Amino acid sequence: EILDITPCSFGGVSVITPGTNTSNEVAVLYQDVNCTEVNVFQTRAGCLIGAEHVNNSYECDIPIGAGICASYQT
Amino acid sequence: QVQLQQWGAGLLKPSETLSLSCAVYGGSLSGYYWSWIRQPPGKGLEWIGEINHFGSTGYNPSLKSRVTISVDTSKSQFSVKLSSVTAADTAVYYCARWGQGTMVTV
Amino acid sequence: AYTNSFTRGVYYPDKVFRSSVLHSTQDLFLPFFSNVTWFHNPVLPFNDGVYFASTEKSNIIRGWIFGTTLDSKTQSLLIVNNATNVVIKVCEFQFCNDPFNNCTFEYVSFKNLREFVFKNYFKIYSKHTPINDLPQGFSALEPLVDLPIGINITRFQTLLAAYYVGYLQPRTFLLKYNENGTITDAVDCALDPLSETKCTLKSFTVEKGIYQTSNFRVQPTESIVRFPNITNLCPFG
Amino acid sequence: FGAISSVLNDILSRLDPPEAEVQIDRLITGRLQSLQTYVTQQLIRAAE
Amino acid sequence: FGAISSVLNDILSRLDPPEAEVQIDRLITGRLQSLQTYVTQQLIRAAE
Amino acid sequence: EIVLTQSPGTVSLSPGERATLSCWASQSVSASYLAWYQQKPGQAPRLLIYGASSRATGIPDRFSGSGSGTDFTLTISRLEPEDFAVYYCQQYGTTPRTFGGGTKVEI
Amino acid sequence: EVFNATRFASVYAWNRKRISNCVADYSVLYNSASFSTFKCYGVSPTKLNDLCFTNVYADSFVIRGDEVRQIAPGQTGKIADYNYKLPDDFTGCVIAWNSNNLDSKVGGNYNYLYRLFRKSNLKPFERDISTEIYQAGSTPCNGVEGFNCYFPLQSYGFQPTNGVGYQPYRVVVLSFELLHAPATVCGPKKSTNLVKNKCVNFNFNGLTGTGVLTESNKKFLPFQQFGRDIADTTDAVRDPQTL
Amino acid sequence: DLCFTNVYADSFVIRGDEVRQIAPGQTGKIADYNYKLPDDFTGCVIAW
Ligand SMILES: *[C@@H]1O[C@H](CO)[C@@H](O)[C@H](O)[C@H]1NC(C)=O
Repeated sequence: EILDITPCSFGGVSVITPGTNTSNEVAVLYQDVNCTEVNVFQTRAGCLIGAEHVNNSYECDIPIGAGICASYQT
Repeated sequence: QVQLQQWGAGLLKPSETLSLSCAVYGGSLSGYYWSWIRQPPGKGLEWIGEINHFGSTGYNPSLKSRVTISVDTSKSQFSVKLSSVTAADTAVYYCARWGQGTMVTV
Repeated sequence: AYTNSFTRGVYYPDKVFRSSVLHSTQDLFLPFFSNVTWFHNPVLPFNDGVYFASTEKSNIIRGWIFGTTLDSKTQSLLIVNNATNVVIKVCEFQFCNDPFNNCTFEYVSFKNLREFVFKNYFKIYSKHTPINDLPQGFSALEPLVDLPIGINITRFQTLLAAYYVGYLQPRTFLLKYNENGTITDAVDCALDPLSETKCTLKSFTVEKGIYQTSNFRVQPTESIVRFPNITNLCPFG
Repeated sequence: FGAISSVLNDILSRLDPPEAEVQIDRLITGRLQSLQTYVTQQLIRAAE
Repeated sequence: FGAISSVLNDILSRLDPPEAEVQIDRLITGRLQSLQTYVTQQLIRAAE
Repeated sequence: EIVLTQSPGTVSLSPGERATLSCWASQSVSASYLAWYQQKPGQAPRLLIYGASSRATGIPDRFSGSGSGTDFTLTISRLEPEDFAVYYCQQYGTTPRTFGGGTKVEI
Repeated sequence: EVFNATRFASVYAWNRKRISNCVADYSVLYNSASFSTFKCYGVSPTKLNDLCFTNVYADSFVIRGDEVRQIAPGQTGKIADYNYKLPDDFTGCVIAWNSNNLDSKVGGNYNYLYRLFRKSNLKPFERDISTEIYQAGSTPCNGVEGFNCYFPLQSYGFQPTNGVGYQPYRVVVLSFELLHAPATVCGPKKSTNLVKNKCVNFNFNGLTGTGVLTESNKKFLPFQQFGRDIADTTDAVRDPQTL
Repeated sequence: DLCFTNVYADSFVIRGDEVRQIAPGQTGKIADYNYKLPDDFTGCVIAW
């Protein structure tokens, strides 16, 4: 049996946030994973938690990656 | 120098108790293991009890719950207290780590 | 019972004076918003250290006893206050079930929130505030006493009407000494991602943006051993 | 980098704690320097 | 940086010289690295 | 429970002859837990061999012990005029330390 | 007293005498070559009574002569593994000297033991006076001492005729801790008066440094010993002799 | 779980009294005239 070896998933964690002077609700980015090994969105840049994907389009308030940007709004 | 003098023996009525004396000279009873050895007339030796120097002590099954051995570091003396004596307990008790022997008649 | 430990459980980790500076450190503390036991007698462990806090209206609380066996067969620490001074000693007493020798050391000196923190060697941290259940807010516990016994202690029962029990853990905090030189606010580092961020920037305010704080890593679920294919038996037998 | 081995576990496994950590100090100073060279080149190659 | 303390005056006050050089050298090579990192940063930012 | 079987019960021998005392245990005695005692008539027990191979301190070299497991064997290569006494072996491989019945060395 | 003490305990049952509120000179501990072993590790042996510490421990016992090697920072060996272990960051000195002239019965001392069995080596400054029989084998060692049940506690045989490598040595180790709390002992160096506004060399309760001394308006808190700076460097100190 | 370069297995039969005599430092007719075991012998003997 010829067995491939992959160093299993691991990545940096980043916190999305609007300014503290505005709110406390925050979102977490997990960098490049399926995120079934961690209301949940999936990017070509990583896994996003705590934010809602929206079909709409707007200017980039906070960059994420691959053209996805996050913002705080109704 | 090194001598172990036994005392406390004698004739005893059945079911009574006894307390052995074993005066040691030149030895540190609390620092070396001590045991008491009996021998009924015409028999071999029978180990009854032994006391570890640190304080641990054990008794043979024939004397279990009836014998109690302790030491007076204040006098460096070995003691062997037996209770509920009987005819079969008649034996010559010499204390060793040997002593001179102490005949017990009961 | 249970209650939510809002923000209490802080204390000067040493006597060093500071001023208007956010300092990051690491010691035992009561993690924010933990389940504290609510009482109305029994004996509880002391695996690391208790955040003890009692509301006091009739001064019924009188002390505590700490140790492993909580009787003879070893020593244990005692705190008593009897109307005249605080009395402390480390003897092996004939402990009763809940009353209200061979020892080396002894010391003798519901709005009343007599708060206390005990950690191990042995320390004593407290605070006394006017109050009016457990209130939210903030308050720094000042050190009171260091006691040099080094006794193996795993368990305690109080010596008495209510009080709460916490439990300390090795987290890392961010403490804000004030201008006067006082802890006025602190933030847990591991409570939540927002908190995790604040420690990274060493601040209490975060401009809208992105911040990388920690590293995700799948921990290996287990260690699995593979032994090679056996060779052949030779005339040993 | 003058340590007994490139594998960290090996140093952890083979050598005693009070002695092994001397070897680890070599690896840290070794690698940690290497990043600085890497990072520094990146900055210059970035400002380029 | 691995020496037994961070205060240069302390490490002297507690040791006579001959093994102090074992300790102090650990600081020197530590801090001395820390500058040139800072300087190089400043140089790089200087050009920008 | 370890009962030491000494044989023979009596032995008559002349000086200079080799005297062998046999000591068998009802169970195998680990690590040669066998001690030899020689008891002169009207005299206290006197240790001869410890561990079945180590002779006591000051005991003559004529004394010798042998055997392993369920066999212990005491040898007196050259009999002595004061060697005609009772020899009792003691096994201490179990908590119930037990001794043998004793073998009498006759003339 | 602790040095001229008539008696010592075992290595496993090693005394831990706490020391506080002293004026230590150590001067008698330099000239007196009576200590065949004197190896300061935390600090320079010469420079002690010029320094001082929050608290100091006097651990005392008597061991075999060769074992003086075993008591070293991170040293390995049975006594070190089963009887007394030093801290890796040992802060102090070790004092040991021969005790054949005292610790020797003419027939040999049995008085001093050592625990040669333990399933887990002690932590530094750990002290396990446990007396229970050690299970040597894998059998349930149920109160029967002997085969597979060996006694961990073994005594030194200290006869005057033994070799020096086996000769009894009296040993006392001092451990220090230079911490934040006020020191309890400081060496004999008489203080002087306060001076203001001058670049001077100072040394407060052992804390050393140079600069200018000024009164401050700093509102310490009644317990607060002193402050520091954002560089983790000293900012202000309180006179011991004046708040 | 370990292993050496080579293993040497001997075989013979003795009398029961001779079983004691195969051990490091043993003295006996077997120990001196038939088969001796050196002091620092890495191995052991099996008899039944
Ligand atoms: C030393 O004497 C002064 C003046 O009496 C006193 O204030 C001080 O408390 C004494 N010692 C210390 C360091 O407390």
